[PDB]
Amino acid sequence: SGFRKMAFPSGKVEGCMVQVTCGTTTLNGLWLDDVVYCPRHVICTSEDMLNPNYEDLLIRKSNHNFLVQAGNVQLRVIGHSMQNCVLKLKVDTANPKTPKYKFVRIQPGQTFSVLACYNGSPSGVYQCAMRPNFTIKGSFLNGSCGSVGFNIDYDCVSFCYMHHMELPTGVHAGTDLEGNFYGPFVDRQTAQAAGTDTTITVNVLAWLYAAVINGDRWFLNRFTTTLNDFNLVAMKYNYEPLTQDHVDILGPLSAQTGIAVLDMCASLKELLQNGMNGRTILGSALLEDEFTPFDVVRQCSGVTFQ
Amino acid sequence: SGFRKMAFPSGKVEGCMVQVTCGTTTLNGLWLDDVVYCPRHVICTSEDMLNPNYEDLLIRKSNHNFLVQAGNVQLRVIGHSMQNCVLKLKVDTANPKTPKYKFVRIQPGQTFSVLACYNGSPSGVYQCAMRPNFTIKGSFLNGSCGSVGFNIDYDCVSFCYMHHMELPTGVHAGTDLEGNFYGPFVDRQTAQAAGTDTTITVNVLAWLYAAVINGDRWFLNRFTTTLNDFNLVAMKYNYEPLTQDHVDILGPLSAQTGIAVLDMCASLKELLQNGMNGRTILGSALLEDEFTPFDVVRQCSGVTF
Ligand SMILES: CC[C@H]1CN(c2cncc3ccccc23)C(=O)[C@@]12CN(S(=O)(=O)CC1(C#N)CC1)Cc1ccc(Cl)cc12
Ligand SMILES: CC[C@H]1CN(c2cncc3ccccc23)C(=O)[C@@]12CN(S(=O)(=O)CC1(C#N)CC1)Cc1ccc(Cl)cc12
Ligand SMILES: [Cl-]
Repeated sequence: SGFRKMAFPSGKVEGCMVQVTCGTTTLNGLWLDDVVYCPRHVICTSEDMLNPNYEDLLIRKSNHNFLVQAGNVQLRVIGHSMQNCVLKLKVDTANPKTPKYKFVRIQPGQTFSVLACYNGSPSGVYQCAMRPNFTIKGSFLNGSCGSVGFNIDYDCVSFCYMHHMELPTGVHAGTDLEGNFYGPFVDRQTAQAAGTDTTITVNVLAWLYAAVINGDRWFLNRFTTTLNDFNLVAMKYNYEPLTQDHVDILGPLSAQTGIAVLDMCASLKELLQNGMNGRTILGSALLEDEFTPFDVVRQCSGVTFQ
Repeated sequence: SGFRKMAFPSGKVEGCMVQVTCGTTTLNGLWLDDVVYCPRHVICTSEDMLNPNYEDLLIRKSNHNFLVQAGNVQLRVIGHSMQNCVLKLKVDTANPKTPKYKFVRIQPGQTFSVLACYNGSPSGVYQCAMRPNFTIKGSFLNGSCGSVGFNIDYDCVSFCYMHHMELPTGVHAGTDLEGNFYGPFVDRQTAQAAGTDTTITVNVLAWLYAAVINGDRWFLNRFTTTLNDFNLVAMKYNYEPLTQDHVDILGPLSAQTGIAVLDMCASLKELLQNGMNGRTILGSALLEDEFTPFDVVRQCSGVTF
């Protein structure tokens, strides 16, 4: 029993974190095999960030201008290249701790673990979600760029995020491991702001199913709804539209609890209208949206507390 | 910016988890040097759990009755002993991944990371606190016994909890690594319940400081209070009494924000008496009490391991 915001064990990723230095800038890098991946903005000054010409800044750099430190060992850079917004530094040593891995680009609503790092040293691990506005609500200080997000379904690490920037509202932006930003963001200090964010409806429904599995049903009601009427109501509370894909994805949680997806949608419509009236759901007074259907199945018992 | 429930990196602990089997029971063990630590209830059957005589059950066991598996390797047990509610299995191989470590017993209000494990394989990591009633609000299913809680200081892992049991209210109970239970619990299938819990006041104050550091200031006010008047309010809302030690501990946060501890106590008093009025603090509609003053300082400073 119980339900917590649970991150994947970070050991496989800790063994890949290194420090990358270029001039007076130091940030984190991810060392997989003989390549170190890091944000290309490591080659910029503060002044460069207004209108950086990355190709022009990079052509003036040699391999020996990049210092890579893994623990207390200095790695030798033997090649460099830029791929989108990521710098790839070829090193003379393959990481002996390289786990089995993949690079995966995720969609809004998907969750992942973040291993926050400073100076190539891991400091903490936490769970987060890619928001519908393509930002993440992380916890990152200056020096955390290059920290990565990942999932570890089975013994394979799927890297999905590399940290690049903090927006004026205190939320965060970054790229996949091929250097493509999530969202319309750029690694340039422009007028960039997070777009209006919305609640991840499919995740709130998954978390309501988690509460039922854990033994709570106070929020259920005798009503159902059509998908269209549910969406008309949801959008009035800044909730994302629920699609037929989301209904299909909720199928196994619907079967384990005996509550049809549209029946759970009617419960969510009522909670949006009434609030909780002094009650909590899984120890929260707000409707939680950073647990996916997959996360609930991963954590919860396969047996409902009826 | 940002404030999350953050756990310590779990790698040093992952390298210590093993599976321990005795008969038809399988649970997790902690392998440090040549000893594997696990709950002594691994030697019990379902019927034995009803009223176990652990010394009598243990004397009938040989070393070869314990199967220890580390990854895909079978470790050979060469000795066994009991220390309080923990079984110590001496093995023929020292763990090559043993980190620098200590066994520490924590006090209520202190937080730690839990590495949830099943069949000797780590599944997830989360943060929690030792409640004033000595239970933890964990997330554990059957097979999680032997999972451990810990903190890290530089390169040293301080192991503080080993999981043993789930109570009827869905909360959890366990021991330190010397096998002493936190709370008035016993390792037997008998009627046991979590006592009435209280809110960890010093931790709520620490989290209010974290909200100020992050830009949430709406709850601040011009008022102050005495420690005695604050405690008269706190007792009425099932909050733990705030001591001069707690005030001293909040000093490094009181100086970094310019808000005196008793000034923040006056904000907490008004929050208790009036509520949040539709507002949230760090994305929460409840007053969060599972961040210690040290956790706030560490997350707002970037301490590494
Ligand atoms: C090039 C250095 C990075 C570092 N950084 C940060 C990353 N994570 C956490 C941080 C927390 C504190 C301060 C910096 C943080 C960034 O946002 C920087 C620096 N900033 S900044 O200082 O204006 C950012 C900010 C605002 N608004 C003050 C928060 C411009 C910029 C523009 C594009 C990109 Cl891709 C990165 C960056
Ligand atoms: C001997 C097996 C352990 C396993 N366990 C569990 C540990 N964590 C999470 C679990 C979640 C699901 C079921 C078991 C859980 C326990 O609480 C057991 C089994 N239980 S029980 O099944 O009656 C407990 C319960 C209640 N109330 C139904 C939850 C008796 C008992 C008594 C003393 C001790 Cl030290 C341990 C235990
Ligand atoms: Cl995805």
